[PDB]
Amino acid sequence: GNDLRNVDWNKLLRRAIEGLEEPNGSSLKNIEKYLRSQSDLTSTTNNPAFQQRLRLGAKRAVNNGRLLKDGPQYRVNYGSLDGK
Repeated sequence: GNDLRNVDWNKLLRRAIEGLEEPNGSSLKNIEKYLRSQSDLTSTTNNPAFQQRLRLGAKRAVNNGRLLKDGPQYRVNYGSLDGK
């Protein structure tokens, strides 16, 4: 992709959450699978740092309250994107 910028992992991560719609949220593996399937952003998905960026971003996202840790699945949390 001609666009070389760091997307808000939360956007792709959370967006992937709604995409799967997996009951009671979805796991990181399933979430990454959906994003990886995507074709428009294939640039990011194909980007090796795709899984790393999502894995690292997801970790912080939870620490910020962006996502919800519910077992092997994670649900989107609007309470506060920034966190706290």
